[PDB]
Amino acid sequence: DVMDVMNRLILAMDLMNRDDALRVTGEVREYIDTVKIGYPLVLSEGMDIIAEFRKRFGCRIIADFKVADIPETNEKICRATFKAGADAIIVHGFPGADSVRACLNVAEEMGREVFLNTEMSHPGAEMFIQGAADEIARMGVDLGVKNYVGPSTRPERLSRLREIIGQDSFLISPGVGAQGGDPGETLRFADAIIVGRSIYLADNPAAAAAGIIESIKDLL
Amino acid sequence: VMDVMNRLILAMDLMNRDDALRVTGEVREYIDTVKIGYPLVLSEGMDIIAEFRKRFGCRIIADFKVADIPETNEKICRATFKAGADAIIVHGFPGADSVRACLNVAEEMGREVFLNTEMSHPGAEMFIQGAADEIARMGVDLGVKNYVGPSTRPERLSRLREIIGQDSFLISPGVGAQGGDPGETLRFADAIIVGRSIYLADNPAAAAAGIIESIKDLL
Ligand SMILES: O=c1cnn([C@@H]2O[C@H](COP(=O)(O)O)[C@@H](O)[C@H]2O)c(=O)[nH]1
Ligand SMILES: O=c1cnn([C@@H]2O[C@H](COP(=O)(O)O)[C@@H](O)[C@H]2O)c(=O)[nH]1
Repeated sequence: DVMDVMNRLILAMDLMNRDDALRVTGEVREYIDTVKIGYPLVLSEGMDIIAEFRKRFGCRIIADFKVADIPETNEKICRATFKAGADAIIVHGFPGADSVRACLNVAEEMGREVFLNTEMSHPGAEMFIQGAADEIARMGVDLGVKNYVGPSTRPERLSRLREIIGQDSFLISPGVGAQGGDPGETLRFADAIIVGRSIYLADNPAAAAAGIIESIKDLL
Repeated sequence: VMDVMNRLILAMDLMNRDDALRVTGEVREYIDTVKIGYPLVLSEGMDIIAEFRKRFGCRIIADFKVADIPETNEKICRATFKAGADAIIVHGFPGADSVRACLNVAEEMGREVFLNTEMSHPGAEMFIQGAADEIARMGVDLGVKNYVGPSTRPERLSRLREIIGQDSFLISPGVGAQGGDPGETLRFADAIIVGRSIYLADNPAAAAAGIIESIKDLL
């Protein structure tokens, strides 16, 4: 019983202008039904943008807020985020189990999902995150987390994450395209890929999305 | 370093504009520095920063625990400074590139970065504590001048002060509701952050005045 992402492709909509964000999302709407919205767009245009996306596209919204505070603050962040209409929120595991549990509680209260970020995809992740990543994944399993995020840029690490969480858990993966990750290789392990700049900075975002999907058509 | 009145920073985590403004107004004679985080910002919008600047003579620290990849961190910092925040708080666990991205924007934009080195809640023991000394040392190497460390662990706060040196600026949450003591915390931190002990009080002004009275010899 997991999220069903059209074409295994999640748009990372990190444009910071409302008109551009709506236009570009509109251009690729035939290809997706899931949009990841983060702080670049929300802090520039307000949390009301989430409801607007739902009104215009009916798409699922994952709030990529990298939640990383103490439990009582995490609870408030999740509540405000779900009140705005997000279907799911992404939370860091590095701050520990109590901080993750706070998010799980609010998600269960409001009919939403928590995604646990286990290993980030950028070079700096090697310094502290990578050494904790397997343990963070096991912590997710212990807590009953069913949704995870891991790195397209390190398919061996993404594979290990998939091993830890099992085939039943849901796994999404950013770092495809601009950061160097490959769509098809990433989908060997992840249920869905997250793609931002490769699509939203493209001269023709629709063609960019279509091209990515063409490259993975055998993977559905 | 920023000159924090009474060594006391209000953590304004009420989620309703009217309540947040009322409480902040009530304690304005005691503070000139307010920490605004996502509970309030996600409820009322980034224009809440503008509103606080208009209503109060307060510096604004945006406690956004910035914790993304460098390119996204840059965007978050730009949006936050554009809205009028004096400073932003960032995490170090995502690594040096992620911190450097924030520092670069702050330098370009004439604002400040605070690095959170060790959080004050129990879960911090699992992963954060073991990385904290290195995160602090990384901050020093990167040129970070402003830091956050935990009131709830005096021994850890003392070690973090040692690492960053006496010239760095250190603020510390976990005072009051989380169990930290104002006076003991100020042995090491330049200023204490206080939220619920003030903002949930029947009389927030009396609560702030009481905390200040308890540390008067340190002012
Ligand atoms: O470990 C990571 C790496 N990137 N991202 C996010 O995924 C998107 C990647 O976008 P991109 O395709 O433009 O690189 C951005 O929103 C970035 O913050 C994560 O959530 N986790
Ligand atoms: O390690 C920590 C612990 N708490 N906080 C923040 O400081 C405030 C503590 O508020 P309190 O006095 O109500 O506990 C809240 O905004 C919390 O998110 C931090 O930034 N870092």
